[PDB]
Amino acid sequence: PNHPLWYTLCDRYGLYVVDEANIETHGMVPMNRLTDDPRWLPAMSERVTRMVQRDRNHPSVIIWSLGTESGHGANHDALYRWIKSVDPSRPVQYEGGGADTTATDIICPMYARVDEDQPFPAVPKWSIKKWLSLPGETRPLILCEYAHAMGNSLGGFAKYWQAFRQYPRLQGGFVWDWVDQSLIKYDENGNPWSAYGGDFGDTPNDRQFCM
Amino acid sequence: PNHPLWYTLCDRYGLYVVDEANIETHGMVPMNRLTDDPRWLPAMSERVTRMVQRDRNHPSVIIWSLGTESGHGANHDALYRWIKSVDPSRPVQYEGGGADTTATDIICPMYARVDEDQPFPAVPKWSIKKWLSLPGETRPLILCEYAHAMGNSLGGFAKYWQAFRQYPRLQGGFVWDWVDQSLIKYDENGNPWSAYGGDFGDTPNDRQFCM
Ligand code: NA
Ligand code: NA
Ligand code: NA
Ligand code: NA
Repeated sequence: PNHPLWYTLCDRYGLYVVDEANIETHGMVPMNRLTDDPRWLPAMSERVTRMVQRDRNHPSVIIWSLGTESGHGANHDALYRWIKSVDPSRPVQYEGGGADTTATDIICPMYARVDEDQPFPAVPKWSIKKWLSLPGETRPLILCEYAHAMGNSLGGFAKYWQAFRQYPRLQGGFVWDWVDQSLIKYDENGNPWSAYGGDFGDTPNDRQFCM
Repeated sequence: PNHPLWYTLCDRYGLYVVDEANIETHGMVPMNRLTDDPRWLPAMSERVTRMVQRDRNHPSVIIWSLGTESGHGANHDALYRWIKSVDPSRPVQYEGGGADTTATDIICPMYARVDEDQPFPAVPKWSIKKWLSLPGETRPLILCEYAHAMGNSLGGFAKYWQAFRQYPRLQGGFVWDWVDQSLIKYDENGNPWSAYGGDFGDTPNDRQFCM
């Protein structure tokens, strides 16, 4: 959840907002070790419920998210239903566990490609055009992350937009991401420069991957 | 419906057969002028019902067809239901009126392309990949006619098969068609040659379009 003024500004300027719970457990092995554990349900519930209670009157918020990169666990299913029960006005999405689980109203993959399948075990990223028509599938598809804009990037961006426009149920996506997470450091002359992972002595670090 | 031996040979050699009623009213304006007319329902019904009564014990027949190129009339809907009621063991398909009407269990377009839409008014031919995931659509897609093999042709044939293999609900199609409808004529020396429309003084005619 963002600084509260963010939603007021999106209300007034007009942007659609996905409001997302402060839950990510990417580094767990496997990713759902905590989110499938009922012992972590109370901590998770407060991150979801206290978000909804704060932001539910903002028109700009059109979709709730259960967080990111936390696999798919029983705690997600419980909290998905809680939101559906408490606020039927907004769809609930969540990408973990393969982007099309029982805890999401929207097929919301990250970096699924337009035409090319990436058939990973358990969590495949299907071609977005293919994903829509898998046997029994009827949901809209909106990528929660695509077109990773790291450095000299956005090659192939036009391919996404051609597909978005051609397929009714391909309803867009959210670029990753808006702003480089570089930080200003100063050299011996007091001149500013842009720093990334490791430039503060931080170790282990993931270098430029924050930009 | 074919010569009765055809089905016996398909049973024994092993080919899946679409058995099709002898109904085509292509030259009508509009195409459904007769098939929407209850006056033509008795004549159409006999073409459907007597086919089923004749061929329903052949294992090679896996799908019934209501005919071809006769638009979509109320008579098709009546006869679709008649088959569903009398023989539940076989799907019913019919292409007329846009390939995805209430008179067909299978989306069965003719010459719909792989990636390119042809948005004709009333009866568009969508890209087959796009067609599958149109809002609310759930049926399999099997082209009743595709890859028109006229003369030096079948360009782009590989494109269909890549898509057939990638998409579960794209379950193939029927090439148009098997054999040139050319006829034998003879020159002054008795040498045979291949003839097409117009070569018999037949007029109006559609020339080489029979091959
Ligand atoms: Na779209
Ligand atoms: Na990053
Ligand atoms: Na297929
Ligand atoms: Na022809």
